[PDB]
Amino acid sequence: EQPELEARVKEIIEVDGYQFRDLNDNGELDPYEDWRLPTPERVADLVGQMSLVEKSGLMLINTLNAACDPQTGEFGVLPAQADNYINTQHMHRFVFRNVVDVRAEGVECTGTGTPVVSPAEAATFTNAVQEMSEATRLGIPSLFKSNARNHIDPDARVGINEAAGAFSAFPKEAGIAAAALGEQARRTGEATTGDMSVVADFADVMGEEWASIGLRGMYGYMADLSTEPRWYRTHETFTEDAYLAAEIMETLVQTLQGEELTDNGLALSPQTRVALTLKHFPGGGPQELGLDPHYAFGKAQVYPAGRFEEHFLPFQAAIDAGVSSIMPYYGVPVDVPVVGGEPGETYPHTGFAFSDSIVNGLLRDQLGFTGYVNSNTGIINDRAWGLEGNTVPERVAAAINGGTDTLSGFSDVSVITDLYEADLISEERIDLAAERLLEPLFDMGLFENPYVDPDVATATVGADDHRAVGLDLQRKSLVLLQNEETDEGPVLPLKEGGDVYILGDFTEETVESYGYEVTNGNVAEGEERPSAAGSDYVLISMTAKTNAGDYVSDDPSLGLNPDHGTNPSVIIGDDGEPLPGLDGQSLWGAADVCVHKEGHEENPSCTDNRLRFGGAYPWESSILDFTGMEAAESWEVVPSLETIQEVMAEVEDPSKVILHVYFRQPYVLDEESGLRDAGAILAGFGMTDTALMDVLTGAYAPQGKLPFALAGTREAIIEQDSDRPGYDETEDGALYPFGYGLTYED
Ligand SMILES: [Zn+2]
Ligand SMILES: [Zn+2]
Ligand SMILES: [Zn+2]
Ligand SMILES: [Zn+2]
Ligand SMILES: [Zn+2]
Ligand SMILES: [Zn+2]
Ligand SMILES: [Zn+2]
Ligand SMILES: [Zn+2]
Ligand SMILES: [Zn+2]
Ligand SMILES: [Zn+2]
Ligand SMILES: [Zn+2]
Ligand SMILES: [Zn+2]
Ligand SMILES: [Zn+2]
Ligand SMILES: [Zn+2]
Repeated sequence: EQPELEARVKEIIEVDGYQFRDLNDNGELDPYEDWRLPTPERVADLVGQMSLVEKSGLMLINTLNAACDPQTGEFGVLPAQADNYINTQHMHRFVFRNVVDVRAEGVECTGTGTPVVSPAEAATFTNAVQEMSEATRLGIPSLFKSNARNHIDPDARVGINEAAGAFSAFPKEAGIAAAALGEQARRTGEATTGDMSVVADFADVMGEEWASIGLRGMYGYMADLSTEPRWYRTHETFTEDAYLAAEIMETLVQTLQGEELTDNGLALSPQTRVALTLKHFPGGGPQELGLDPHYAFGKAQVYPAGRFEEHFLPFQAAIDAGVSSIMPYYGVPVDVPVVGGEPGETYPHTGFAFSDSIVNGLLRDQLGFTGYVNSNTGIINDRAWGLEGNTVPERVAAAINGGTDTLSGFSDVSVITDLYEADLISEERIDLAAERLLEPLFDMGLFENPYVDPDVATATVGADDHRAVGLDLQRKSLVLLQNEETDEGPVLPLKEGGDVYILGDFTEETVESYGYEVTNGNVAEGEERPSAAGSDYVLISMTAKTNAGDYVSDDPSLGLNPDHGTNPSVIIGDDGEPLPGLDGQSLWGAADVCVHKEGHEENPSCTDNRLRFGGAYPWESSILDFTGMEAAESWEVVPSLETIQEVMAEVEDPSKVILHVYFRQPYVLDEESGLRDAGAILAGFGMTDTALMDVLTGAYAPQGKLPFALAGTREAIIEQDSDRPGYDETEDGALYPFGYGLTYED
């Protein structure tokens, strides 16, 4: 019965043979401090005791990184704006964005940048914040959220962490789904919804580790579906399939949040290791032409196969399991029938984050949701699609009244009060937000004990057993797409010994240690590449990435160059008039406010410039084939297809070539490229070379299955339905279907 308490500022008081934390220092025990009451009473006691500014401070969530003092050499101390946020803005929600790792030899505090922090330093920092948060008048604790931390960067495989001090490395989201499908297939012969014991294994490690540093919240995971392969965010999606996606969100929510649901229907208890903020509701996947609504040319989400409801299925599974919070997306649902509405009705052509239809209607009224909504970061001011002319206060008001409870990237309470004083937001609405936002903190036990032992984080983050679990999923995520049968047998597994030529991110000594003489075809562009003739095997680690850093919306060379074509997207506004740039006939940069200059500001800045969040030049977003990407402006194939093609010809039989492809997006192995001529082709999703060599040499056999289908032609890419998985409705069809994957047979 008696909860474990820890108080660092306020004092512990006894009542009825029990201890409680006197958070408001009034000397006696308030209901909101009485852990014996149900949470609805503790919230009501607390909301009533709260000033309006304090209640408004709960509607703010912004970055609060750990810092280092350049004068003590101590890492993981409070940053500068910490005092402000907690004591002045009364914030209690932050995003923690330091890399947690063991710092290199010789790394000092630069006073600038975001320092890498150790597990014990990170927890010392979050503890420091909780101690400050406890010094507040009422003493409300803080909650930290963060983006994913346990996934390998398939672009930085050399520095994958194989030691303690860093979060255990697992494959990317899709690789986890690849492992779950392959583990189901291995056990049953079916590859449909997956074997979620994999997902629970991963999520159980992520939970212990995140919790051990006092990071009890997540911006994620992503429930978006990779139904549109030209979307650049497919690298953070688990699958294209809504059903597998739904089973994964369920398991994630159960594992990370717990299976004990409150009366309010939320998986929130003191054993809740990480409360999820699932994103991006009601599904961010079906982007028209794959263009992302971070950008003015990409505001549109279209549903040609009428799958709006499938895309939010994973969200309903997570809601039903009790997901704590939801973040909407900022794309615009184009001509989408209202769920549960009367015939002919469609959702407003406004960004989801501003539609009461979507965040109050669909989310809370049609689906079960009973938690709080967290907005996206950096969208209110510059990306309130369908509200171009509105002022910034009008936009914040729209999102708030539309159902958003806390504002991401916001750290000035004045904003909320200014809108309340301007009568665009009721104090009733504020109180509602405050009740939704305090509920998890009570239920998670942060009002009794919000601290962590930093010595224990050291022993937890990247423990040997956690890393082993990570490495298990790494090996199970590898999908073997092609394995030629030669006269002497199948290309994989490799024979013992031999001369190996490597191209791409490969750790030579790791490959060498499996018993191979290795030649390294990786040379600085000045130096000369050794030839691959006479190699017994060729290992190529390839991917594709965008170099669109040069895009500018209003330059007639790029964004406004008629030679680049027109934006086919059409979004008819509220009024019956097309949105600027989105009439179907406009130049690509035409939708950027720096062009149409709509809004209460005369000289706005380009919102799309540099394409900083990712994605190709919009006129190049369908170039997903490797021959096309080689020749494109904003696409780079790594290593160059020129070099890979030179190499596959220096070698006698292209059957000795083994391609390890990171399909960051569903890239197309076009016939012209010649890659299909490789003897073996694998889709990798983030693994160490130990994991890769373990499979390639036959210590373990491949068993992953594709969590999304791959096309063989660019036409299939243009024709597929942005909201529909696979390529079966296209004239060329799939190269490999969803759920495909070979294994060895001896
Ligand atoms: Zn009593
Ligand atoms: Zn009290
Ligand atoms: Zn406060
Ligand atoms: Zn189920
Ligand atoms: Zn202010
Ligand atoms: Zn101790
Ligand atoms: Zn453990
Ligand atoms: Zn060597
Ligand atoms: Zn030799
Ligand atoms: Zn051009
Ligand atoms: Zn051959
Ligand atoms: Zn060829
Ligand atoms: Zn054709
Ligand atoms: Zn599709």
